[PDB]
Amino acid sequence: SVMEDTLLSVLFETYNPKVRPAQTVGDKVTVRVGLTLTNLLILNEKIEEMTTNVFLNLAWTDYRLQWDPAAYEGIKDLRIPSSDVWQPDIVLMNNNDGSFEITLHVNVLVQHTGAVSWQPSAIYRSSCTIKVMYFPFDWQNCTMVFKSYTYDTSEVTLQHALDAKGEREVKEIVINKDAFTENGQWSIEHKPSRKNWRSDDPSYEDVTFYLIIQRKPLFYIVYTIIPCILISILAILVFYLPPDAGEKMSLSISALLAVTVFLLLLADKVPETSLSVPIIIRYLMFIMILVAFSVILSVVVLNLHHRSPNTHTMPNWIRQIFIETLPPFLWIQRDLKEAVEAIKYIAEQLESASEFDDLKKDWQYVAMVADRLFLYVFFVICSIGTFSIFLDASHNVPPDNPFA
Amino acid sequence: NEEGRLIEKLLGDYDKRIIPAKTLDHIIDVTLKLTLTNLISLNEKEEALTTNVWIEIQWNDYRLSWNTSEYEGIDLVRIPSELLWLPDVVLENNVDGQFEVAYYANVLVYNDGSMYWLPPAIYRSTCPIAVTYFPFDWQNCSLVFRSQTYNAHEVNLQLSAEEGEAVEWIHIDPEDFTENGEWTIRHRPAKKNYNWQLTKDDTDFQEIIFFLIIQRKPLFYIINIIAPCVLISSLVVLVYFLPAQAGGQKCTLSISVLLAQTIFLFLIAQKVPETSLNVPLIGKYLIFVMFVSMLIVMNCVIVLNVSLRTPNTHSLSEKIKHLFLGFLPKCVEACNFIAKSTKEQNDSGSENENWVLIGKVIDKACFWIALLLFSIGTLAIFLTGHFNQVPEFPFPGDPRKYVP
Amino acid sequence: SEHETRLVANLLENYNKVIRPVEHHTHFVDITVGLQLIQLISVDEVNQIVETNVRLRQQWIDVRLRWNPADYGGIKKIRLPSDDVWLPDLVLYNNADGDFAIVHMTKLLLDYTGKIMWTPPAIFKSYCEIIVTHFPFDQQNCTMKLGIWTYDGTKVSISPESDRPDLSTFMESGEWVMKDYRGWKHWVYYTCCPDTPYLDITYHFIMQRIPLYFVVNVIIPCLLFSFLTGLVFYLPTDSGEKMTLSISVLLSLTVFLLVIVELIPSTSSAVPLIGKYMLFTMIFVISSIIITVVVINTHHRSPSTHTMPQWVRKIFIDTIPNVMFFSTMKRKNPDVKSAIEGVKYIAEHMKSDEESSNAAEEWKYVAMVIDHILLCVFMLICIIGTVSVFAGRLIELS
Amino acid sequence: SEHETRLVANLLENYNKVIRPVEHHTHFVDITVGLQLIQLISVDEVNQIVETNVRLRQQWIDVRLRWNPADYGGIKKIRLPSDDVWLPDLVLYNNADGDFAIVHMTKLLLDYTGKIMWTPPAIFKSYCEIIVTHFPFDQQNCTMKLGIWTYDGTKVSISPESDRPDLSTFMESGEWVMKDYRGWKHWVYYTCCPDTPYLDITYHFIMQRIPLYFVVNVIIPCLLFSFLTGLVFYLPTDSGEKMTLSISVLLSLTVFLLVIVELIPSTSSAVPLIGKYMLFTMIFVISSIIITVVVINTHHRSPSTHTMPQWVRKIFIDTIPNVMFFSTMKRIEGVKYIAEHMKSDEESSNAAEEWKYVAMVIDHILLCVFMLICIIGTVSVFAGRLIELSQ
Amino acid sequence: VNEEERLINDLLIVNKYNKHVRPVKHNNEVVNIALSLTLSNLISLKETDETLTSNVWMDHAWYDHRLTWNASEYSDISILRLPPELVWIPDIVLQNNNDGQYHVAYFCNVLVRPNGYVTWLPPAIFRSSCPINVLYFPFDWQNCSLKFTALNYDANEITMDLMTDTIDGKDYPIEWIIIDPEAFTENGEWEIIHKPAKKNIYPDKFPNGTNYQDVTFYLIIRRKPLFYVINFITPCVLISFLASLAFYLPAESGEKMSTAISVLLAQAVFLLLTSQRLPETALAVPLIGKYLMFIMSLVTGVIVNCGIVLNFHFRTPSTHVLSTRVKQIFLEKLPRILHMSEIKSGIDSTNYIVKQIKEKNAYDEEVGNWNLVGQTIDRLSMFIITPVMVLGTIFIFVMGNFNHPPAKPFEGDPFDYSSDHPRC
Repeated sequence: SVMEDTLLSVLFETYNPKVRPAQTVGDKVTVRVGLTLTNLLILNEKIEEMTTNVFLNLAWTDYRLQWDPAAYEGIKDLRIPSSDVWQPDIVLMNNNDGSFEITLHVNVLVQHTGAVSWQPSAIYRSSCTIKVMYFPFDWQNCTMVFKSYTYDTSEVTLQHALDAKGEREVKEIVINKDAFTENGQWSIEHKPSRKNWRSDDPSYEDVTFYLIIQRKPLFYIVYTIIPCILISILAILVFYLPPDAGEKMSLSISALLAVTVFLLLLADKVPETSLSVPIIIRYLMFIMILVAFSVILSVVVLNLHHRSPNTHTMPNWIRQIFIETLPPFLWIQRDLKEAVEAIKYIAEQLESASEFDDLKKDWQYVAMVADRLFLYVFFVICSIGTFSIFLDASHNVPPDNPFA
Repeated sequence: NEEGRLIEKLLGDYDKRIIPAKTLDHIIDVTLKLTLTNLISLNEKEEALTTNVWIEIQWNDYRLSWNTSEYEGIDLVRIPSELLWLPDVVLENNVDGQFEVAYYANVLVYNDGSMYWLPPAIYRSTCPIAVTYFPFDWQNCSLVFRSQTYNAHEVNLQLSAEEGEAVEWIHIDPEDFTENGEWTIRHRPAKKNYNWQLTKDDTDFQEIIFFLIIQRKPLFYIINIIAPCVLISSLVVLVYFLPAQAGGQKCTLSISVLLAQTIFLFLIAQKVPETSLNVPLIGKYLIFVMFVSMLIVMNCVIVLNVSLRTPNTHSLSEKIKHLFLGFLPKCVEACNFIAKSTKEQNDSGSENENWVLIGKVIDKACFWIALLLFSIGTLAIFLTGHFNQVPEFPFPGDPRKYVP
Repeated sequence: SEHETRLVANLLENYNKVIRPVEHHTHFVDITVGLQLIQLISVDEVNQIVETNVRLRQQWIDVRLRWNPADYGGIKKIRLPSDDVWLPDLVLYNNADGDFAIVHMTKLLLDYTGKIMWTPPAIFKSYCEIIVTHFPFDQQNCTMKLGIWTYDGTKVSISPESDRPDLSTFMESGEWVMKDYRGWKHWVYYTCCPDTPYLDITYHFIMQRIPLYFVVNVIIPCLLFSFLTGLVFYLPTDSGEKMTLSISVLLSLTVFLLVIVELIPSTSSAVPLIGKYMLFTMIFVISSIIITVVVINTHHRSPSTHTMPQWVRKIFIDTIPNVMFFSTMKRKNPDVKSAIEGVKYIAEHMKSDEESSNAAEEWKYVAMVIDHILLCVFMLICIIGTVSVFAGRLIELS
Repeated sequence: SEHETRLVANLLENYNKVIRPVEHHTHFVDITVGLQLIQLISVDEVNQIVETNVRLRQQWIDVRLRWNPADYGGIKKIRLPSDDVWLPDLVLYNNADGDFAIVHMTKLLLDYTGKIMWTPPAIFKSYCEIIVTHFPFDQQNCTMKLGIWTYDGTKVSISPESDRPDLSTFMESGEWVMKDYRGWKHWVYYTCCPDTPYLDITYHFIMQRIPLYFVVNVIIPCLLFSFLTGLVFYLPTDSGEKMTLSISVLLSLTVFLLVIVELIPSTSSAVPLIGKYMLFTMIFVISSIIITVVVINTHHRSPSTHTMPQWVRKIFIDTIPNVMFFSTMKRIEGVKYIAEHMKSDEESSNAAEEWKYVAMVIDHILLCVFMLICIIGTVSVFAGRLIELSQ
Repeated sequence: VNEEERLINDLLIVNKYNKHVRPVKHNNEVVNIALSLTLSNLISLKETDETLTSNVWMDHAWYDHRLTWNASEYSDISILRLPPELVWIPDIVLQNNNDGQYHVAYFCNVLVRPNGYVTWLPPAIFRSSCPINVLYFPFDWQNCSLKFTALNYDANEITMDLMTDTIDGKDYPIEWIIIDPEAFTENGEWEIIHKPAKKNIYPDKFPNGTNYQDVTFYLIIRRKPLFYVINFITPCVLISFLASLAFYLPAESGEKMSTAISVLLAQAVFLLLTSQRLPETALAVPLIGKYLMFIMSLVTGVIVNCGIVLNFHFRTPSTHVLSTRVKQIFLEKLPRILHMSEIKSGIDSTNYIVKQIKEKNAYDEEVGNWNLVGQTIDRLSMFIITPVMVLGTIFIFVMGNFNHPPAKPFEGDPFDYSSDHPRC
């Protein structure tokens, strides 16, 4: 028979995996914990839930799992099923769903010195509060806390994992260059690891892995930012159409309808968090308010254009403001006597028609000057608002120090 | 504790794989009772009724009996259900693979071998949706309980009797029961049913059926879908008062009402079931209002064509003019050339005015027909929906109410 | 340690997990039960199901699981798998979709006196009635009811660990505010046996929803649509877009109804305030469209077909425009004789055209005055309707 | 009773579950396999998954599980857990998403002669090819391929219970009608081992989709849009609502495309009849809008810019109105300057009237040909499949 | 009686067959494990979550010296069947998978020969994670891999290799996913092209680690774009072509802006559909996405040009003054280069009427000149916008259609992995 069987029989004759391997009563088991991220699957904002694939490198020491390789066939290391040896219940405390424990339950590796190393892989779904203020140009400080669910600091002591050689502590999330698919929407700016045991409860101790992830907003830029910019361009264009065309409303209210459609599109993907309003939602609301004000001002322009002297009278202040002052500043400037008296009546009617047309043209001139003023004001305010919003969005750089 | 020795004596020679029949040709009564804790949902997309129910199962076992005088007066012992025989009473008509109960609670045993089990369960039973009067409809579907691994020669399912009368109902708690918010429990009958096609030796010969007559509350559908669509379809009758001119906006209004109805169709298509046996009542109303809108669009096109006719394009016959104007009981020759041109344009304008008057007459004639058609159709459809009520008796052929 | 293995082997030598851990069967196990919340997972109104993350502090005394520490090297506290010792069957009575009882079965702490302390985690999908009347400013009272399922009083009695559930480690939900949280213990007696009380513990939470999200994403577009609905009366009927603006803002509201359906819960228990405001906006748009249909019809009313009645003209010409001070309202040969006849004919034709245009202008003036009056009326109606819908709940909050 | 416990203990004292139940290892176990369909759960065409509720009647003979009934008080038939006896490795070969074999593991009936009948329920998610060529009037032929996964011929033989699956307990699915159902037994031989046949059973169901749901939800709005886009040409060009009506029915078709994408399967194997009709309606609307633009431009041709061709006048002034019987269409110095300008305006307006008459004639003939095109297209799309269904 | 029970009792009970012990004579030896894959049916490739769901029969083959028996002694028993719960098996695990499956789905019985050769064919349903190259959507091709490792044992204990098939007395390594031609059913949206298989050894990691070697099965799957062409591409292209006809509508009809803005609304609806049917990866803009952005910006430019034309059309002498240069260049170049087609009071009132007629005639001739300017600038705008629009909407989909996977499945390997031409 292979001596591995006899070695297992010798080791597990009185072994019990229900008890921590404290050789002396009141001792502690030093457990080193490290993480290896294989593939950051997703970060769902509608649930505030991060789903990832991890390897949980654990290292501890059992005094019972000792043997001399000289007495056997040079067996320096051994592979044991994970259900036979003692195991600390190191779980993810902040898991969103009920999956506290690992998934695969790989075999453990035991050296002859008693050191036990374990690398089980698991799909973990944690929960991180999402800063929804700068969505989608934001960065997320997600957190994965690992600690023994049952054992406290008087029974185990959590440390950091070591490198490929036993010289230094990693103090960060190990990433394998092989077998790592980069997520198409997130960039790992910082991946530190720390211990943040609290002060009010001395029994608490845990190892926390932080993921500073920056989102690449190209999808939302293509599908939401550019159409909103185009609708803003159309809203500015509304004030350049002549009032007699009859398409000012048919353009402005249709731009509003397009904004409504874009908001319907955005309602599926934006986070449900009510703590703050996303900057994309603020930009959409700003565009919608601008389009509504464009509708209001185009209504005012059409009303001024369709006025007539038999329905409205020109006040002094309108004549002073919209004729004399603003157009210079806006570069806008400019028995047969029965038949005889019948011809005289025709001439009188022509005179009255010309006076009526002159007053109507004055009203139309006022409408045109007000339309140009509204065009310039709208262009300035839209450019300033969009520039300020995008300048605030572009300055949301994640901090240099990850607080490790 | 005497329960220790009592359990050790009872379960010392107990085999859970054996029916508790004392002798050959002995049939054990398995009395059933339901308790609907709360009605979770009825998802009509897959036609599944999700309920939360406590199932009381009582039977007799000759093995688990003891003289209470020998022990210290103990007369009621709780045993985990995994260690005892069960009748395997399961819900046959499930939409998922979940047949058994959801908790497997402890089961109480008495001196005389009486055994009382109360497991809770979450059942996603099947529920064939009658979509004839959606959403004002009422659903009649049931939960079927049968012994999965036993026939009528071994077990005898029957409804439990408490005070000498059979409990032929569901018996929801009057106080500790919250309404579903979209369904009202009208009738809750229960009966033992035989297939009468299979033999008594078949396991499917007998069953216990708990019906659930549930009436849907149409409040949400009325507020968010029905009433706005009714208002939109009522708007299209206003089109006959708009003038038949360039700025009339008749066809624009009608086609935009049709577009709103199409958007409402998109909204409705996400809610209605896909049984295809019958057309939903809301779907019938939507098809009716779409057909009415199409007819009104056709009428608007005809009216615009009539009112915009010209002597240069068509000829106004004397028959049509009589029908639509009598049957409504409801160096000097330049001046001569100018005069004759004015006279001929006046004549053409007069004939155009006659065509416009014909258009007004046909508008006033068709408006009443369209209004009557729309109002009668809407009132008939919704009165048919309202008159659809739960029958007075749970079964039309029986005079009992099946109500405690 | 070998001491701990010896202790476990001696403790679990003759232990029976089925048997209730009491000295005498007439007595009962005093189980201290407390609940500590961790995070509010979700709240669903269409199913009235609230999913929470909890830890169940369950403490009791097992007389069989005791030892002398000085006989085992001074060991006082150990950890044991929960599948080896007797476990109370604490069940959520109002469970909806989740597990009725504890299913994870983590290890538990055992002292040398037998004090079993157990802290299993759970995800409770509790069923609590959702009052949707004041949505989204609503205030939900959600309860979780824990009870011993098989046993009753004088066999297994539960008591609250503290008057309130522990929320020290409760992270912020981000959508709800914990106004209050309490836990009560109910005795329920049955007429069959008055000396067998049935014990349960109900933990109730008062959650006030943070309304910023629904205000920004739903209330603001509806308010904007309602404000723009009344604007159409200032648009003159000479422009052909008077109907276009109204029906297009109606189409915009219809499109936003999809967002409303996809965002607000779909319940028929009561109409929420969101639904009331949406229906008010829809009826406001419909009434504005009917009114502007009337205005357009009375704008193109031909003088020949209809003559202007004296009463309406009198009112709309010389009384109403004077009231509105803020508005700028206006208050010898055959050929020779044939040529003469033609000149006379064109003169009288111009006279008739002037008369008809003046009557049409009177109709336009009446339509414009009606437009101004109904613009003011509809703006006031919109403002007071929004105030009447929301200010009651806004005052009730403060 | 104690007799049944004693019998079960005696039967299972020396029983070995991992051993095939034969007297000699050269023999085989004759297993009678039948299927009954409780209900048709769902059919998914975008992934070709048919979810069904299926109860499997598996019968065989175990020579080890036999007893003399008179020795045990006359008991003849007992019930045993399926985890205590040898079980066949019946696997759905074309399983897609569900479990490959029986999971529930209910009890089974055991006779005194050794016969074992086992009736486990299961949910089968079959992967059968879906033909969407004739959607929604399509006919789907879905197969379930049961087989012994590990053992083969001359070790475990599998034979059908009946030539057809049993539908006595079958519930009507509502969306489908079970037109036909049958089962066949296949032997498959391999070149490496030609003396060891591999046995399987394929149950094929021919099902017909009830088309009322897709006719109401999809076909009627498409017909309405086609009729409206055909009727748009009767609207006179004088009103400025022609292009608005055309592009508005275009927008209604565009937003109904949302419903079409939501409802119809997203399968790229072939274009369904729904897709063909939707594409036909789209081309219809596009062409109607294009010629609406053409006739609107030809209505506003000024005589100062364009001149009337002789062939246009000959066609749309003389010949076409003659055969258009249905339509009622007709077949001192200053004053001198004013008269001359009036004459110029009159002749210009007469030329504009000629252009408008040409546009109106084009509109009438186009309305007729578009109604004919709509009718012919609808008939050619649907009547062939309707005739195939009627036969 | 049956000899199989005696053989099983001798093999597993008498010899005390330890399930958890690797089958080697000495611990320094290595167990050779041969793997193969048989893709029964590709379930789906959901690009929204970047998940490939597939149905594969995994074939494992190895040796076990503890399962050897003398066939002639035990009544000539050739093949033996044994459940996995009693025999040592290599736990080959799909390392990359978005679901937490990590294992086969059925654990069928393994087959043992008298020489110790053990084979195993457990079916499995795998939900793997592969990134979606959305660059050429919907005419794209995906490269989705299944990466099977052995995390239980290191490379110094077991070694994974591709299973070899003997043809004409020569051993050929199966370097492809086996597909049964008469049993496999082609997916309704995808087609398999190359399906290569490889064994990867990473030299930068030590053999004693668990990540030294792995076996990767690739799938170069081409999406059939017929559905997206019928439902998404052609209607959008037709709407874009309709947008050009806004330049053919005269300004006299009040619908010039309406058709363009409603075309933009339809394109927004198509944008909503495209965003609803695409992932949120930001590696590159999809082909349909960039085409939609280009056509939307071009439609916006068309709307701007129509607004400019309408502004030029309604200009009047009372508001704007035409310059000599503008009308000169327009009306002298553009149509040529585009081939465009009591008595005293009575006489005083008479001459006043004549003067008014002259003034209004000059007014309407200026309006006509403005209308001609609008028409010719509209013609120039059409002759500019239409060809660039049609050329762009042809070029984008031509470049999309020309996207085909390379003939060689890998970048440099000239082997052209296929079942028709095995290696060595």
